[PDB]
Amino acid sequence: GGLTCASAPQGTLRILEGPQQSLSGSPLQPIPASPPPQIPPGLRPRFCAFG
Amino acid sequence: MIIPVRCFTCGKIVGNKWEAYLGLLQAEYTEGDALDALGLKRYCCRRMLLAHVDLIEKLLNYAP
Ligand SMILES: [Zn+2]
Repeated sequence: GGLTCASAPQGTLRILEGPQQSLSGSPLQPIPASPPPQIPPGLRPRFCAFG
Repeated sequence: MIIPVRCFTCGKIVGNKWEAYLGLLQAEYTEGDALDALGLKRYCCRRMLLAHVDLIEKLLNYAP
């Protein structure tokens, strides 16, 4: 029950949970481009010149 | 609030074309054909009936 002292420890192993692999996909997923505005189909002159 | 009796620019009676425009849009016309088929040919007359927020069906809910 004396509990004598011991020598100096050489190395200290650190145990830790691993990096989060297979979380990010190898291609990227962007928000798609909002489309450029279209001229709508079915546009015709509705105004006739009077008389 | 309610549809004006006359168009502002030229004085055409457009004030009788609100119920018979809701009736054409409820019967599946496009707004580019529910204004020509009411006889609104100038774009000041079409403007009054295309861009109109009839804000009295929302204001009569608060009624005694
Ligand atoms: Zn007008």
